[PDB]
Formats: sequence, C-alpha cells, structure tokens
Amino acid sequence: ERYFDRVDENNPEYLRERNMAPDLRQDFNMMEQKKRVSMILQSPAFCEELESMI
Amino acid sequence: DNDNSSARLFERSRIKALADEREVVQKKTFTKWVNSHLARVSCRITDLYKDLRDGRMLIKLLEVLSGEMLPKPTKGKMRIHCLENVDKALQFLKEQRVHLENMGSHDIVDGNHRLVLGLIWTIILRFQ
Amino acid sequence: SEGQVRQLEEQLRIMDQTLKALMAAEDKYSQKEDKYEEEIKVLSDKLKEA
Amino acid sequence: AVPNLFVPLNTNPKEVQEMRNKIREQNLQDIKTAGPQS
Amino acid sequence: DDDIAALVVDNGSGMCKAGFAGDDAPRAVFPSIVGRPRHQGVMVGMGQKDSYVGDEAQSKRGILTLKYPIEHGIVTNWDDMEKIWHHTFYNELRVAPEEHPVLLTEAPLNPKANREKMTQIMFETFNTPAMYVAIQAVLSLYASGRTTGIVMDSGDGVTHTVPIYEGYALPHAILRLDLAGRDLTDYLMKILTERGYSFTTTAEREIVRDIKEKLCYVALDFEQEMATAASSSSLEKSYELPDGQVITIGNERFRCPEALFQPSFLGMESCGIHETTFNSIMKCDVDIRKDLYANTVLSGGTTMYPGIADRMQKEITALAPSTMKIKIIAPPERKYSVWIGGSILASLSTFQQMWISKQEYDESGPSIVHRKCF
Ligand SMILES: Nc1ncnc2c1ncn2[C@@H]1O[C@H](COP(=O)(O)OP(=O)(O)O)[C@@H](O)[C@H]1O
Repeated sequence: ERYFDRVDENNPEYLRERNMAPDLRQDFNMMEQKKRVSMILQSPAFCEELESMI
Repeated sequence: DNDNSSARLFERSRIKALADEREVVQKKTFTKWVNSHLARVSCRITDLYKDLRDGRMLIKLLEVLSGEMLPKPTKGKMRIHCLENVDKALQFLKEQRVHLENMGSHDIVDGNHRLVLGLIWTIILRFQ
Repeated sequence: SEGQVRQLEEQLRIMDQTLKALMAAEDKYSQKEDKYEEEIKVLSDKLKEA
Repeated sequence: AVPNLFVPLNTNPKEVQEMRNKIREQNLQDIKTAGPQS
Repeated sequence: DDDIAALVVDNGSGMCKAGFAGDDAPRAVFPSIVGRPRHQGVMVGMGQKDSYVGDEAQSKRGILTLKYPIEHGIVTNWDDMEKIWHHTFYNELRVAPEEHPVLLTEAPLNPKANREKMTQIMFETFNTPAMYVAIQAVLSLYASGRTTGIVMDSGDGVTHTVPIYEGYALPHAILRLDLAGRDLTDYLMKILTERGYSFTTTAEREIVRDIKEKLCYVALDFEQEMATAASSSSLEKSYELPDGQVITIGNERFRCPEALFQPSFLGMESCGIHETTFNSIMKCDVDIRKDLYANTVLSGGTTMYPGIADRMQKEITALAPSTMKIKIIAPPERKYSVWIGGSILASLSTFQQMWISKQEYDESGPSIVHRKCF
C-alpha cells in the first residue's frame, strides 16, 4: 500500500508535486542543478567588485 | 437483469419499509385519538381497518364530534346496507364543507388502508 | 401453509440484507480503483517526458 | 452580469459531499424511521 | 427547524413521487392519472364517486376513461393536478401542507405560465410557508455526487440533456427532445397490430405499457439482431393478458426502443439521443469537453431498458475522437435519482437561505419565481 503510506492532503508542499507542468518540472531541477546563486556568492573575485561598485 | 434485480431490491426494501413504519405509527396514534373521543359513549374499537367497515362506528364518532343528530343507520347486515351506512357519514361530511378527495363508500368497505387513514386524518384536521 | 409463508419471508429479508453489503463493497472498490488508474497514467506521462 | 445570482458564494464544497454520504449510509444501515409528527 | 423537514415532490408526466427531506427513498409513488366513469350506473345505494385518481384509479380501469393531466411536461389540465396534489398531501403522506415547505421539479425548457401557475397554486390554495422549483437533471447530478458531468434525463414526457462544469451550467448547450416512453408506448401499440393484436382503448394502453416494461430490450446491433430474429424463433417471448389470453411479442421486443436512436421510425426529423448528447457536448467550450466525456450520467425511467448503456457508449465512442475515453454512468437506482437529489438539496443548511417566503410572494405576485430558482 503506497496509497495508505502518504496522503495528498496531509502536506501542501507535497501537494505541489501533483500540480506541476512538465517544463516547470525541468526548470526547477536544472536551475538547482546549476546553483548559479551559490556560484556568484561563493566566488570572491567577482564578489567584492560587485560590493564596492554598488 | 442484474441492475433490474437491484432496482427491484431497492424499491422492495426501502419504499415498502418506510411507508409501513409510518402507517403503523399513524394507525396506533389514530386509534388512540378515536378511542379518547369514543369513550364518552360505551364504544371502543380494537382495529381501525376492521371495525370501521360496517359504518356504524363512523356515524357514532361523527355524532360525538359534531354534536347534532345524524340520520340513524340503515337496518341491515348486507354489503349494500354497509355501503349505505358509510355513504351517510360521507354525505354528512359533505355538509360541513370538509374537502375529501378520492373517497368513496366502497373504498372504506373494502378496507383500503391509505384511504381510511386519510379519512381519519381529514376528520382530525377538521374537528380539532 | 401460513407458517411456511412467514418463515420464508424472514429468510428473504435476511438474505437481501446480506446482499446489500456486497453492493456497497463493489461500489467502494471501484471508487478506489479509478484513482489508481488516473495516477498511473499521469506518472507514465512524466516518465515519457523525462 | 450577475452570473452567481441564483447561488450563494463562498460555500464549502465538502459539506454537500458529507451529507450525500450520510444519505448513502442510511441505505446501508437501512434504519427505518417514521415520518415527522405533525 | 431541526425536526421540521420540507416535503420533496418529484412531478413527472408519468408517475408522481413524494417523501420527506433527508430520506433515501420516497414514501409514496403512484401514477399520475385521473379517471372518470362512462357506463350506466344502475345499482342504487353504492354511493357516488365522481373522479378516480392515483393507484386505485388503475385498479378499476375497466369501467373508467383515463386522462393524463401532464402532457410533454406541460400541465394541460390544472384541476386534475390539484386533485393529484391533494391526494398526495392528505391520503398518501397524511401531512398538513402548512407545516412544511415544498420542493418541486420540472423540465428545463418550459413555458413561463407553467411556473407562474405552479407558484400561484402552491401559495393560494395549499397555503405553504415556502416553496422552491428546481430542474430534474440538476438534481440527478446531486444524486450522482460529482461536480461536473452531462445529464441525459429521459422520463415519460420529455428527454433533455444539460451539461454542468464545476457547478456552472451552460444554458445555450441545454437540449430538449420530445421523444419519451409515451411515444414509445404509442409506437409499440402501432406495431403490435401487424401480428393480429389490437389495442385501442385507454385501458389497454396500460397493458401495452406493462408489456413494454416486461419484454423489451435494446439490441447492440440492429441489423444483426433483425437477421437473428428472422432466422430463428429463440427471441420470442409469451405474455398473458388479464383475461387469460396469451400473446407472443416475438420480433417487436428490440424494435420499440430502437425508435430512441432512430426517430425516423416515428416520422420525426430529429436526431437520436446519442447524437443529441454528442451535439450538446460539442456546443460547449473546447477545454471542458474531456471532462464532459468522462461523466455522462443517465437518469429517468425510460433508460431502464436492458442494454441501453452499452449501445449508448458504443454510439458515443463512434461519434467521439478515438483518443478520448468514454464511459457511461448508470446507477441501478436511476429511476428515483432526481428525487434523491431533491432530498440532498432540501436538507442543506445553506439552502435554507434560498427558500421563497410567503411574504415575498405577497409582495411580488407570482412573478417572484423567475427572479429566484433557475
Ligand atoms: N422497468 C422499465 N423498463 C423500461 N422502461 C420503463 C421501466 N419503467 C418505466 N419505464 C418507462 O418510463 C416511463 C415512466 O417514466 P418516469 O420515471 O415515471 O418519468 P417521470 O417520472 O419523469 O414522469 C414509463 O412510461 C415507461 O415507458
């Protein structure tokens, strides 16, 4: 019984799984595969340049 | 035939059961209500369907309720005199402008349950 | 004859009361199955897209 | 306009299903009740 | 409020059903006929009965002429309708009409005067505190229990298809066809002539209706069934008349309901019920059609023929695109479904807001019914 194991209405942030478009399903996975926001912040040489420029 | 059998099951169980419970309860309550007023004279009915056939007790009940003198019943023990005795009470009800629908003497004489119960209910609605 | 009539009436009532439970179980089994149908087709569509 | 004229707004859809299920359950229990007393 | 339950009255052309709210089954079910005597009355002292109405009008049908107050869903004679309503309220249920509100059902596309006269009769004479008028095919969806679907209701007077998506009904896609079991009974009475049986009186029409209800079915393939009936005699069945005579219906069994799918047997130019349902589906928008394909609901007593669902599914599948999945939902209790929906509608706590009060009628005349209801 998988259907007893979990309930769609128990968790809203599991309820988000059911109502996804397929291209929206790729966009999240690809974009957190890339981790661009982590890359920009972790890399210093571009970072203090952006800091001081602002 | 399977769904036909299921439909016959549904309309054999529920439609019969609810109607029979309601009419049994109504029969007991109407019997008590008639017995309360019929106890002023020395008269008492055990079964509503059977004792109301001859038409004498209907005349006695209408005489007790209304308060004036109805014509005395036809002196007989046949089916025709029975029909006459029921028709006298029905015509006396036609005096009081009480509205009776699908009510005949033969319906009371034969002992149709629903029409007898409706007649008693109409009498109760009038004379209360 | 009268006694036989009323005892068989009791048997008939008991047996229709038995049949109603099978009716209910059939209905709720089908209502359980159709959402499994709707689940597998959506998840297979996701698999093909991937 | 007035598309929602015949019905009231902001009603919970779950209540109708629950009462329909209750009427359904009355058949399975087949409890026999008399009519309301006048 | 809690103990008081509004009466639910389903009022079709063929039979009248009545009961209390919150009940699974109606208390009183009886045919809607009004009969009157025609012969001599010679026995003195039997009493006078001017009119016979209801089930006991059927029992003495030998000496009566029978009239139907409702024809094609329209109340042609109103006095007989008052007789039926009085017999329902007093003899059948034994309830005072002042105590409880009344819920009524009707066809979708009807003349306005029918609704106005219904409201006027139920307020002026029976003196009811509240009353509501609803559509039968909408109540069928309440009985089914789903938000969306298309309802094809076929009774004794009229057939109609309404689509509903997410609780919203499309008025322009509602379709009405004047092809019901009444015309099927007339067609069966016509086609029984060629085997030597003649039924002409109004009393024999009930016998023909009983024959139709007992020995009729819908063939899945018309031409193959006709070839089978011509080849062999295994399809023949026997029926016993009330006078003891025996008739053999034979080939006619699958020919009487076939007029539902091909109206050209009756001379009508209209389309069949399957084509009517398909056209009602395609009159809606593009997006909802898939859902309307998945929740087709059958209702009414005319859809009680054996094999109607398989033939309907096959015809709709043939008309519809192949990539869609077509299923027909027909509960075993589809004769009473409308009434059940009415009870479900009558017991809701929200619906207590939507009753038409007597004061509102006193202010607005009989025209209040169009502003409320539907
Ligand atoms: N068991 C049955 N099999 C086939 N047809 C039936 C059956 N019962 C009723 N009918 C048809 O349905 C008609 C009655 O329909 P009904 O449900 O009374 O319509 P409404 O209630 O809307 O007037 C009858 O005239 C008959 O033609």
